[PDB]
Amino acid sequence: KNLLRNALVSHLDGTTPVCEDIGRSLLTYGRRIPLAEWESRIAEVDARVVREVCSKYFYDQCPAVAGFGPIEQLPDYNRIRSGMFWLR
Amino acid sequence: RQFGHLTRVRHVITYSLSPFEQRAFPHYFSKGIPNVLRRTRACILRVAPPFVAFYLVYTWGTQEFEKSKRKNPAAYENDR
Repeated sequence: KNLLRNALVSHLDGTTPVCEDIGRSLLTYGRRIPLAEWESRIAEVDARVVREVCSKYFYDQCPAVAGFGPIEQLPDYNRIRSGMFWLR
Repeated sequence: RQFGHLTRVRHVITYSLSPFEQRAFPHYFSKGIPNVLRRTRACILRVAPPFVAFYLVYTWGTQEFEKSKRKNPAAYENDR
């Protein structure tokens, strides 16, 4: 959370990042989101939320993989897909 | 001998797909039975004729064994 808290305030420093944030926000989110609203959603997140959300998007899901270079060792997709869930 | 130390491969691209995303038996009877037949036509001429020749020698040899087992007309005939 604190890394992300610091990331938001670090990024919106100078005019160009804030002007980007506005222009992007209105195209994507529809409105500009205040830093207080962001903080409300960060403070909302605790350990259970991270687990419920990470497990939702990652656990037992086929991932899109892209390899470029000396990639003879790059694991087989079945082995990567086997790694996308656990032994449990 | 490990993944990473096998050999030098360059400029190749391998497109793959997740087994959950794709089918297990894609066009099995559709494309397969012709491919199976093609493979059979390729090999048959090399593979079969020795086994045919075995079958000929087999049946003949068993036939000729049964002929030789049985009686013969020169066994004391025209000889009282």
